[PDB]
Amino acid sequence: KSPTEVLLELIAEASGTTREEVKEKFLKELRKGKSPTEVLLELIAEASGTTKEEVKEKFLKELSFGKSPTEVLLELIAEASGTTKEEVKKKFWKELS
Repeated sequence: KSPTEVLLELIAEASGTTREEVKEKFLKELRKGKSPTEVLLELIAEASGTTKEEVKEKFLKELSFGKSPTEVLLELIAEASGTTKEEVKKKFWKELS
């Protein structure tokens, strides 16, 4: 599996929605020209019920602290689902290879 694919699956679970609902949202947005990361942050915002800005800001405070996008996205996902950074990171690597 691919990192993006895995991220969507994790977001789907976080939201409490379908892999297919989320892949479809993903594609909708990507076709308007947005980068996969942007879109992923948007989908995370909806999973967490916060504003897109708010999550974008927050990704950027983290990134700036020296963290990487994948790391941050994984943390952001855990928050959205109300679980452990450590726990989602684990599912991610399990599903990835």
